[PDB]
Amino acid sequence: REFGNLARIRHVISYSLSPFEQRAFPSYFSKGIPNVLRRTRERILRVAPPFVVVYLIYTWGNQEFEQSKRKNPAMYE
Amino acid sequence: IEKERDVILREMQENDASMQNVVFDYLHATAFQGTPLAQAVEGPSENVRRLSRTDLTDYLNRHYKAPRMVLAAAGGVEHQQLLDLAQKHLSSVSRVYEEDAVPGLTPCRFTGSEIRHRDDALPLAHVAIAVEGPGWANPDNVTLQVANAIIGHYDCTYGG
Repeated sequence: REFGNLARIRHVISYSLSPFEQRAFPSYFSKGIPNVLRRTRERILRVAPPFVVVYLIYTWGNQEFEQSKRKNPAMYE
Repeated sequence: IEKERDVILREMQENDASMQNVVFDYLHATAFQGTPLAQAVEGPSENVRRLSRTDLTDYLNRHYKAPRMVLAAAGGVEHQQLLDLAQKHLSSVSRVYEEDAVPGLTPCRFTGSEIRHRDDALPLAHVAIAVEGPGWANPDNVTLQVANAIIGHYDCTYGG
């Protein structure tokens, strides 16, 4: 339940420093930009095609609604 | 050299069998990392395996100079006799670095840090928490020893 009897971990060594001794933003841009680009490249082909077909359906529906509100020139008489 | 290489290998195995020495070595490593105080007295097993007689003789001819040696005697010893015997035997021990390059003892950077060797099969847990001390030459060692005497020591053997 609490800390102490959660998991069984053996032979694992963890290394940590002080927050007051290490930087809060260590290479925030020079490493942040490639990481964000890599994450976007990894998960861009699962979200963008549904959102683009949403955009296409939205434009098609608005356009054909405007065309349905348009006057058909078949009723000249 | 080879027989003792096996001997230190066995003794390091028995040393990691002991548990508080492991924690003191870990505390020294994580408190003085990047500095010559991180490494233990025994050194790593790969160094134990690869260093040879030439490196030992270089260490002997570098760090065993006369100005770094104290012949200390205590008990039923006469100072004049000790001085005469030192002049007889310990005279001109090395006195020469053979390269005119005296090694300087640079300060060691203390970094606040944390090392965890989790192994849940062990029966008890050893935890050491320390901060940076003043050093030998500081007069605050007396006050810090008074504080350490106030906090103290305890084990299950005590009948207090």
